[PDB]
Amino acid sequence: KEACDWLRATGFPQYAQLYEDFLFPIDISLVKREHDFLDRDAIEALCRRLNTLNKCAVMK
Repeated sequence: KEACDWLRATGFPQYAQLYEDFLFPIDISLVKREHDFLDRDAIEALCRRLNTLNKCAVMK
C-alpha cells in the first residue's frame, strides 16, 4: 500500500495501477530511461516502491 499511496502523491496513478498487474515484474531499467531526468536519490525511492510491486509478483 505505501508504494501506491506515495505513487498517488508524486502523481503516478499509472504505477499504482501497475501493482494490480502483479502477473509479471517490469523492466525497472526501462522505467529509468523514461524518467532519466531526475537524480538516483529519487530513482532509489521509485525503484524501492516498484521493486515492492515486483517482489509481490515474484515472491520466491
